[PDB]
Amino acid sequence: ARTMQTARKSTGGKAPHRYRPGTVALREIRRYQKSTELLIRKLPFQ
Amino acid sequence: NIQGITKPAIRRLARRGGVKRISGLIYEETRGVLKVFLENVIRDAVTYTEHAKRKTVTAMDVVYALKRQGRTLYGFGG
Repeated sequence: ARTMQTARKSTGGKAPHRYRPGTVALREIRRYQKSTELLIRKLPFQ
Repeated sequence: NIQGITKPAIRRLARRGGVKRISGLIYEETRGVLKVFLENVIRDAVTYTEHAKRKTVTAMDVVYALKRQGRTLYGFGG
């Protein structure tokens, strides 16, 4: 085999999930623009 | 009292308006604008109650004060 190669040795063969900032904000925009429920609390306002 | 509208309430009002990013000083500035707005409306509302000789401000007085303030509102009377 290559153990007998004395010159010109043949070397061929051997060796949680986070959302991006701004996404939840936009989703909140979509959520409250569809609804009409009051946003400010009732008792602190009173 | 005035601090009863803070943190998420000022955030929720922004989302319905379409705001994405809110600076820290918006919350204090929002309270001041709401304070002046309420002072103006309640003043004209109280004025009608003073003329009507009543100790109770009715829903009409709020509506009529808003009508004079150019803030016509439907739903709470004729």
